[PDB]
Amino acid sequence: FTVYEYHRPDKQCTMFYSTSNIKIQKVCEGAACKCVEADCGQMQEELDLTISAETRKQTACKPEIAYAYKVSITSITVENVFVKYKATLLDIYKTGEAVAEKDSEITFIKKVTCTNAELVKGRQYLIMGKEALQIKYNFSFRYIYPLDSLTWIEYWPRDTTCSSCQAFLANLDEFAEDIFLNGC
Amino acid sequence: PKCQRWEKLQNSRCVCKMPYECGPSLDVCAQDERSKRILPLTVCKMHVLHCQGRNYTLTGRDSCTLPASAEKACGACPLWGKCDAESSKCVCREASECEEEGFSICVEVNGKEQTMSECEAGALRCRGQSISVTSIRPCAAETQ
Repeated sequence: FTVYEYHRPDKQCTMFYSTSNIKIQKVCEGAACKCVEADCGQMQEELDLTISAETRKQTACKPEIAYAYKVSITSITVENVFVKYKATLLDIYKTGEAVAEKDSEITFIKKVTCTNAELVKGRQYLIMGKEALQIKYNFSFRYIYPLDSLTWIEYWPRDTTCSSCQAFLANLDEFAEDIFLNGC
Repeated sequence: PKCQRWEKLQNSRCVCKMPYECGPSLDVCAQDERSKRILPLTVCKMHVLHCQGRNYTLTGRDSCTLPASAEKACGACPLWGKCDAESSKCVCREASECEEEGFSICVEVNGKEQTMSECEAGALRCRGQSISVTSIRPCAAETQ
């Protein structure tokens, strides 16, 4: 798709496209960026009563699982296939391949087809999925999470027992403790 | 890089290990991270948790139902023992059969406190010797 001004013919502009649907896609604030396979999915409902804490352990124990933590959503970004979703890291359980210690506050990006996986700024949360693509325009792309399809997501209660009820947060604490003390 | 019994060093530096990777430690009594209640625990998992900044509390040798508090059967033996030939019971090893790295821990023996290896204390416990564990940390007894 391209144009020039007929009254100013030096003023030429161009962009590249195709009719075929695209699936090899990731975007970054740098000269080379990673790629993902059209990645989008859906989150769980907030404050869910007596939800399956053992299923959270089974999900974190999966062979595809290599990101898993509890954090506060800090801020968001604008490039629509990878709106960055910055964080405030509270704890980690399987942050995985070539990762290190917590409180790094790094991105966990999102895409416009994943409408069922929306996130709230300032909100405490729990999630699981694959590890980051490890290179960028920086010396590393370390912990720049993809938040790809089939990943786990839910809200983390900021105050528990008056919220009807504390047993949901205690089940999530038991899931986190099982991943820390027995693992996979 | 700077590894340890509760640790897992990386990137040319020291680091903590996962409490689940510390799971094979000897079982003992312990207490809650913010309450007086007693419960079962393991020394390596409690050390890895403390290396992650998690709270913990000590307990006496009889203060909880720790799985390793007595001699086991064949096919499930702790690191201080193994199955005997053509027998369903497990047997306790000599202190020279220390294949595991182990912590060093404080225990009372012959009426006196002394530092020994976690595997040697496990052998004395499994063989029914009169012992009483006092901390998952070593004693003052080696001071000079």
